[PDB]
Amino acid sequence: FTLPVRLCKEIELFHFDIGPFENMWPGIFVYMVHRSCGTSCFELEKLCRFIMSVKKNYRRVPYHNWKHAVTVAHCMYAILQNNHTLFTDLERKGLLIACLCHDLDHRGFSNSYLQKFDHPLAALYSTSTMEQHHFSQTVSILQLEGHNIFSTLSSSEYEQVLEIIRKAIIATDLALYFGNRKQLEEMYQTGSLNLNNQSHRDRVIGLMMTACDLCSVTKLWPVTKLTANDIYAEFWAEGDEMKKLGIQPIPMMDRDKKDEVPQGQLGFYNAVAIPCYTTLTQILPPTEPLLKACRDNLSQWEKVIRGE
Amino acid sequence: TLPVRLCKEIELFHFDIGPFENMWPGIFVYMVHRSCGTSCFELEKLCRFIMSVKKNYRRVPYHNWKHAVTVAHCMYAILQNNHTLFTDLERKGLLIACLCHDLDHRGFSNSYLQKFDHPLAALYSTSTMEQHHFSQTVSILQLEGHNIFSTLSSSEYEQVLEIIRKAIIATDLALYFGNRKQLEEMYQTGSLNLNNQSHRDRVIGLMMTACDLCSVTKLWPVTKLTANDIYAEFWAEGDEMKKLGIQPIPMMDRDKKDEVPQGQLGFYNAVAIPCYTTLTQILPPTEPLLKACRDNLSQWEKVIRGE
Ligand SMILES: O=C(c1ccc(Oc2nccnc2N2CCOCC2)cc1)c1nc2ccccc2[nH]1
Ligand SMILES: O=C(c1ccc(Oc2nccnc2N2CCOCC2)cc1)c1nc2ccccc2[nH]1
Ligand SMILES: [Zn+2]
Ligand SMILES: [Zn+2]
Ligand SMILES: [Zn+2]
Ligand SMILES: [Zn+2]
Repeated sequence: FTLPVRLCKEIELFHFDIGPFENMWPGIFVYMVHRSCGTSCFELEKLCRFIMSVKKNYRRVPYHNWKHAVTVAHCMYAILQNNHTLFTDLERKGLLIACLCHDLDHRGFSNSYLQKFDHPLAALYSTSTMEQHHFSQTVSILQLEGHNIFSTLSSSEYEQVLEIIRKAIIATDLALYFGNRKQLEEMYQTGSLNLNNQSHRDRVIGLMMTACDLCSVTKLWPVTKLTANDIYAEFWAEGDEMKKLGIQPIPMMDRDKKDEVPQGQLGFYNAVAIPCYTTLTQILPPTEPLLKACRDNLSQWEKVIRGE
Repeated sequence: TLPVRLCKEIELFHFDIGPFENMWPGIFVYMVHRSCGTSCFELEKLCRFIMSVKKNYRRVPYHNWKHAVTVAHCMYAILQNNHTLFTDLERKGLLIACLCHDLDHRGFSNSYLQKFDHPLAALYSTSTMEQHHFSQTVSILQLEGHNIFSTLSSSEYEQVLEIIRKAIIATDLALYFGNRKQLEEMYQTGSLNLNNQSHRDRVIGLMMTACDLCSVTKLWPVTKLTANDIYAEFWAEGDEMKKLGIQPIPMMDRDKKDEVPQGQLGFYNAVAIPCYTTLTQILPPTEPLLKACRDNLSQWEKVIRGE
């Protein structure tokens, strides 16, 4: 498993696409962990066994699948490589893993639908339902024989990296991003923001997770547009299921409103995506290429609205 | 509050603090209050400290009170554009360190002192003047009503005094070469880590070098005029070498003043550009220091040709 010449070069770029060849993705992840963390961070036999078991617990859904897991992990890699001196030894181990596992066992449905349907996970986890489950799955996979990639850490170190991972996976709940960014934006403008404060640090990691999870909007236009087809294929399926409960779904998830997709994306870029990468770039300036691509894609969506 | 123009231009890296000596203390207080906050030091006590520091700098061409306040401003600019990295203690201590870092400088290098057989060279065998600078800082803090860190706990007071000590010692330019080479390797391999204390000390050591040489990052007129003051000290030291029967290096020899352009060219190539290059790699927001340094190198090339 040696990475080809075009891949070694272009994996350093934020807008890299991991390609259609599924069996190279495990190798691509190991390359990223070895460059970001080091070759002696993990026992290689355990890591691959952990990687393949994680792959097995992702589902064949249009968007929230194995490819998305690795794509999110890669965005994080690109953030780590360009802000590398900021992160602790534990963060260098736990963040890439958190990103790989952050949508483990996704059904293809929102937290909202799980509540409406009354799914068992909704009763077990009231807030951030899928996210608490994703972490639960991550812990459950670590406890399989030979899957403890953190076995050489002390007890203290093990509990700390699992907390990092937990908070990071929970932060991928988009309902928490709005409040979190507001705080960060306020902390940055008043100059109170400080990475040596653990709570402030958690918030910045939480924003990084959001930025990685939304990174499809920071790719080149063709990747962004084609990835959009997979996102809506899931939402339209959820809206179909909402109608089967006798509930009118929001326009976002109604396939009968395909025509309004460009306007819906433009609304999302202005209200969510642009603010996320704007604030991230203020806190971490080397992440600007993400913001730059998001603005280029914003311009393309309004180019589609005008009909050109 | 400062006048409107200073408020705006003090945030710029290439800011010059001006000829008005009695505005410099107020410039420093302003910088301290924006980096750290308005409730870090007791103002009356801080002003008393500053004027005692002022009184213990000497009337020499370059290593004077103006140098001290100018170095502190570069550190202020660095801290303001990398505000999230450093703690409250580190911001407090680094500005103060910068202000105190050349305390009681005579206008002579360590090598002259050890070759003259000066008492300080017997006391401090390595980084002679630098160990003296810190020693002077401690003496000023020990005076009645001068301990600006009196609100701190003992634990915190010791931490900031170590920050100040290490930072001042790093301004020994003989330590810079080793420090930069180590940071370059750690940056390339990816092992560089600011949460590692020893690594963090080195980055601060490089920041101190960068602030200390910041005359090369100003606009050309400032950079060129400041060079007259630097060479005035060096030539005076070169005269003292000749007094001892020792032929000084061309750097300190006033007979070879027409080689200055080439001497400066070689300094930028070998010390200054590599310093700010490495600093920009580790802290990208300090990039304007590099650009400006590159621009002044162009000017020195332009002087050598005659253009
Ligand atoms: O805001 C919309 C919206 C917001 C976010 C969406 O998901 C994502 N889009 C781009 C990138 N990433 C997205 N997510 C990925 C999966 O997790 C949630 C965010 C889709 C539509 C939206 N509103 C609409 C109204 C009518 C028709 C279509 C509409 N679309
Ligand atoms: O390299 C020189 C050199 C290097 C550094 C110098 O001092 C500084 N110049 C610019 C900015 N900062 C300087 N220092 C400030 C004080 O501490 C030492 C560095 C001067 C000449 C140098 N070599 C020369 C040979 C002949 C004639 C003149 C020569 N000059
Ligand atoms: Zn998710
Ligand atoms: Zn996700
Ligand atoms: Zn000095
Ligand atoms: Zn100095």
